[PDB]
Amino acid sequence: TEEADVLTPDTHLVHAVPAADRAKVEGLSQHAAPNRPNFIGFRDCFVGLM
Amino acid sequence: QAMDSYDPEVRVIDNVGVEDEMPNYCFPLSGVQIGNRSHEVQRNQQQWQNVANSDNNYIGKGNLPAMEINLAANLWRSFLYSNVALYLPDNLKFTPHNIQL
Amino acid sequence: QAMDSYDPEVRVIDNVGVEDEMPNYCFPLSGVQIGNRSHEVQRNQQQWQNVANSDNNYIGKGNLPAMEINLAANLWRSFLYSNVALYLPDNLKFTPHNIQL
Amino acid sequence: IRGTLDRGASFKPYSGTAYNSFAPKSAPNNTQFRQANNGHPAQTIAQASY
Repeated sequence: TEEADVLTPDTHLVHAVPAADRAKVEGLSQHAAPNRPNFIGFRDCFVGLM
Repeated sequence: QAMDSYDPEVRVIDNVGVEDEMPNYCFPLSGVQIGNRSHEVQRNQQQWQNVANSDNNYIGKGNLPAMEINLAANLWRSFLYSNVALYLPDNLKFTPHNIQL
Repeated sequence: QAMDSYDPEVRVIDNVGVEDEMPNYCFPLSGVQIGNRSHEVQRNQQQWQNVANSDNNYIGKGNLPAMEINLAANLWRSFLYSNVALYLPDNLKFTPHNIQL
Repeated sequence: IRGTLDRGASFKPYSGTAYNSFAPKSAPNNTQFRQANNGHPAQTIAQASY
């Protein structure tokens, strides 16, 4: 047994069974889903940069 | 005359991720596993009297037993390993176990 | 105005094979089938004394029970049958069983 | 032009995930929940595959 710095970057809770009292048996029922893809960068022909 | 060329996606990997927002499941050829039999029984007069009208049915208390598999994911992985993994320099590979070479 | 045409891959089959070097698996919605319970017990003083601290856990001794399926293979077959098998001359077909036609 | 850019935390240049993408979106890791409270401390759900 051990403790980990567990986290979730590209995922969120799609189905959260219990609010609080979560760490209980009925909690593992929670499901996850990938976060929507979001691309970011300089516009076409750098429009607006000038 | 058929000039040589390569698949653009192979030369330069464009890992844009995988669209697997929806989970994929495989269900039994039955649509519900058979293992126990019910018994339509009437109440009142007792605790609930048998029906007698034929017995041994099949009802699954709950949802259908299914196995999950990230479809889109596999295809992506199979693509890579077959188009870039097997072509990596011999230095990154290792002879299999118990095999005359 | 939309000239008729056909899918080049249908007219002339280019069976280049299938990239299925990697096996595909579907795992239970649990990540391990539940059927037996463990029991964290202490040694010494005896053969191993119970824990008492709650009981009935779930631990699978071994790997996860999975079902295999050659993904890439299926798609290839489904493609063929649906684009060239159902279009074969009637002479190569046969009326189904017990069906008015 | 030369400089530094910070796409922020809302930057996700891809779909799906990059962490156990084959893991069922319901299957949990080695969690040691609690049995509906009472006098039942801890409870392990996992697998010994070595």
